[PDB]
Amino acid sequence: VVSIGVFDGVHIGHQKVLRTMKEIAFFRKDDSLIYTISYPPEYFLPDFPGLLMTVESRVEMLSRYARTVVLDFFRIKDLTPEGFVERYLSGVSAVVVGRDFRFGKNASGNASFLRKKGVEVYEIEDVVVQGKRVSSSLIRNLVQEGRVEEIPAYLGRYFEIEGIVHFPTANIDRGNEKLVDLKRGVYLVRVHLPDGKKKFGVMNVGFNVKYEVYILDFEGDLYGQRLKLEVLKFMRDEKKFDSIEELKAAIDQDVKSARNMIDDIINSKF
Amino acid sequence: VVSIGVFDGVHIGHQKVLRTMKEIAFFRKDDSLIYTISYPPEYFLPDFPGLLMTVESRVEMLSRYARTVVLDFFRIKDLTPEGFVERYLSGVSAVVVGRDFRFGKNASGNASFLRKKGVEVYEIEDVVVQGKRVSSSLIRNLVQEGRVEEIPAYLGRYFEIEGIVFPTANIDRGNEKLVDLKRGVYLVRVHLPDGKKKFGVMNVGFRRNVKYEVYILDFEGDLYGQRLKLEVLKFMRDEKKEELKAAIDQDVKSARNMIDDIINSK
Repeated sequence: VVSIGVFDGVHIGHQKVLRTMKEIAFFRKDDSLIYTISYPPEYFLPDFPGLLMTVESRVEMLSRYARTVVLDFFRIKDLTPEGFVERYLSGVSAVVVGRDFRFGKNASGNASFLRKKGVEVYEIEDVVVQGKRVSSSLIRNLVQEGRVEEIPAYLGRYFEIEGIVHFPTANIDRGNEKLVDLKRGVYLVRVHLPDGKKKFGVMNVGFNVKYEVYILDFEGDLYGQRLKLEVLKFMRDEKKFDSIEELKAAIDQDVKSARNMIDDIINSKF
Repeated sequence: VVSIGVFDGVHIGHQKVLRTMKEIAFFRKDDSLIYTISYPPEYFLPDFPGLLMTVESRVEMLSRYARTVVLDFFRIKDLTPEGFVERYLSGVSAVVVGRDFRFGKNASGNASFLRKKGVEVYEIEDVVVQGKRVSSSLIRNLVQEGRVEEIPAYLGRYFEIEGIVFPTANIDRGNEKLVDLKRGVYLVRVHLPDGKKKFGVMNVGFRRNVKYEVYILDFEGDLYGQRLKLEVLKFMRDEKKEELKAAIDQDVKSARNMIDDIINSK
């Protein structure tokens, strides 16, 4: 049994597809295989917001479900539908995909084509949350608007900023991939440090976009090391100051606000 | 002189804080006192791995260093820094804590606040092992990854599973939120009552909730409602799929061989 799709973000709609693949595999006493298409066609079209996560990160998540193989979009898009099936689906009796699934030359391949070739296909309906269909597009839009508190309902977890590291803040290099950017401003984040230690931080998003985080209650150099930041809440909009002391006041004020929010989170469990 | 912290696991970094406290006490000609906060703030967050040991077990270990008093997270979380000092640090002239120590509502209290109140604060630097700073978080992650062989370098001893109760002994660790080992099979040293020590093969599996079952080698009068302490020595193999009775004999075989090697290493 095979699942096919981009799966950018591995949101709850994606998880539904993957779980379905696993159930069928179990039912059929068969093995599972995930084909993840590198990029959606929009990635190569005007005004693309960007991926929610790198392909590498996506594959790490998909791999927890089943063996995962990346299909290079730029390549498979030139294959005839027959060519695609001949190269990737021999012996496969069941395919699980989402709605509007397309593949091959001029996107001429679809679920109907796969069925006519002996392959049975389950097209999973999108998950609906608050009257909206869960999609990578919708989540990217939420990121661009800074509505990070609303993301978990669709993504299944908090939106994350991840990269190499490049008051004493830390700049995050997210890599060369085309990724979606947060709305400029100040955010409260949960910092996942290398040791495995977790801290809270104040992250500034400014401008390409630059990601800087001030980690609360932590001291040390993290240069050359990876950091994973869960973006929890939008604190305030970007603000320009015509003075350094005014900036200082602003920072010290953000950290105080952060500590208060953290306290609220802690006391919310009771 | 008072040490303050959570001290979950009493690892080598904690031991450094406590040893320093005792030295300061000696030269100041003071008594020593350890305030151990029941739970860290993270304990209440959904992704908390769990404590390395119960508060009771922790207190028993801390008591080997000095008189130990538990601070109830619930009773101190809403106090102002001023309120905390008034209620817990009356007459205290010195405290020993880790760097970045925080207390009071909104974590507004810190070392600087204490100094302004006339209290001398000795901040203790994190201990570094390999290229990593020792912390309960680091050790908790090793446990989750089943990397039990690497734990002693940070904890100062093997990670332990403690509780009441092929055949096997099912260990009830209590009602506290404790960290769970990576599912699978482990080699453990079993500390039975009466100072007896045996080896065992422990299985960690589900039902959500994690169960701990140990096949104790060379011992038959199973300790029904008795207390057991297991040192987790080695990760043997991952969890697997009626040849269960086959997989077992293979595990025991591996255990016997590992045990023999230890002995041969006089």
